[PDB]
Amino acid sequence: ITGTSTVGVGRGVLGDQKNINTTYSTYYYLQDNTRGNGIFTYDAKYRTTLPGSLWADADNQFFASYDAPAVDAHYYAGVTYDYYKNVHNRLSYDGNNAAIRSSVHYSQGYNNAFWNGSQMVYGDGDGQTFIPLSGGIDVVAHELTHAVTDYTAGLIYQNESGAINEAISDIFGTLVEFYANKNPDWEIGEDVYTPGISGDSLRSMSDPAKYGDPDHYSKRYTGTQDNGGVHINSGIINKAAYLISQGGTHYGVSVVGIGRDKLGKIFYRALTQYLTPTSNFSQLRAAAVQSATDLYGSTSQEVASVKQAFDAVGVK
Ligand SMILES: O=C(O)CCNC(=O)c1ccccc1
Ligand SMILES: [Ca+2]
Ligand SMILES: [Ca+2]
Ligand SMILES: [Ca+2]
Ligand SMILES: [Ca+2]
Ligand SMILES: [Zn+2]
Repeated sequence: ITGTSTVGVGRGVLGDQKNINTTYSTYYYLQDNTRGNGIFTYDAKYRTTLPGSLWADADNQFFASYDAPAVDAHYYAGVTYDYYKNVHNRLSYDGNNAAIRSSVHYSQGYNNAFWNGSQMVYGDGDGQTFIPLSGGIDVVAHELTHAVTDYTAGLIYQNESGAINEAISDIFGTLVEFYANKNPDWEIGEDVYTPGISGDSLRSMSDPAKYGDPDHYSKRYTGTQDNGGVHINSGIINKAAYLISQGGTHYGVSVVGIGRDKLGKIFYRALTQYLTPTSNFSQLRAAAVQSATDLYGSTSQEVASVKQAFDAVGVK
C-alpha cells in the first residue's frame, strides 16, 4: 500500500522483543519499505486461501500472542534479505529486488511451512509437534531459499535434484541462522519443534542419521515417498556441506574444514552458475569443485576439501 515508513515494536514466537518495519496509512501494516521492493506479511486467518490480508494493526505494537508469528515471519524475512544482499550481493530472491511475501496462521494446527511458487507460508503448528513455524530463522531462510533456487538453478523437486534443492535450503537456512548469531547450530527447526522436548530438531546436518536420514550415498532412499526422498536424501548433501565447513572424519575419510563463509561462497556460486534443473549428486560434486576452483584455484585447500567431503559421503 501507499503510506509512510514507520517502526513498530512487538514480540516474536519465543517471547523476544524486536523492532519491525511497518507502513502507516490509517492502520500500521506489516510492509517493510526499507528492503528492495518491500517485504509484505499477511494474515491467512486460519484458512488456506492465499495470501490472505496484508497484516493491519491499529497502534504499531505487536505484543499479542496472535501477532507473534507475523512479527517473526516479517523480521526474519528481513534478516534473510540482508544475508543475501550483504554476503552474496543478491537483491531478493530473483536478483532484482522482488517483493517478498509471507502468510502466517495458515490453516489450523498446521505442522509445516512452504514456498508455494510465489510466497512463503507458515502454519501455527499443533502446539505439540511444532509451535508457529516462522519462529525459526532457519525455517524462514529455508523457505526463502526455495525461491532463490527456483530463480537460479531451478532444481526439479524430485529424486536427486530435489534432494539437492532441499539441501541448498537447509545449507542457506543454517548460514542465515549463523549470520543472525542467536543460538546458531547445524540442526534444522529446533527453535520451533516439540516444545515439550529439549535438544531435538526435524533434521540434523551434522549427523543426519540421528533422525533416520542417510549420511552416505550407499544409504540413499530410492522409493517413491516424499518425491523420491527429497527430505531424506538431502542428508547426504547436508553432511557433505557440514564436513566442508567444519571438517571431520566420516566413514574413515578425513575432511579439512574451511569454514562457513567459504562453504557459502562455494555453494552460492554452484547454485547460480553451474547447477541446472536436472543436476544429480555427481553433477553437484563437479559444480562445487569448479566453483571452488574459480574462487580459490585448482590446487587450493578449498578444492581439496570439497573433494574429500564428497568422497566421505560416497558421491563421485
Ligand atoms: O521443504 C519444505 O520447505 C517443506 C517441508 N518442511 C520442512 O522442511 C521444515 C523445515 C524446518 C521446520 C519445519 C519444516
Ligand atoms: Ca497492536
Ligand atoms: Ca539454533
Ligand atoms: Ca538451526
Ligand atoms: Ca524440541
Ligand atoms: Zn524445503
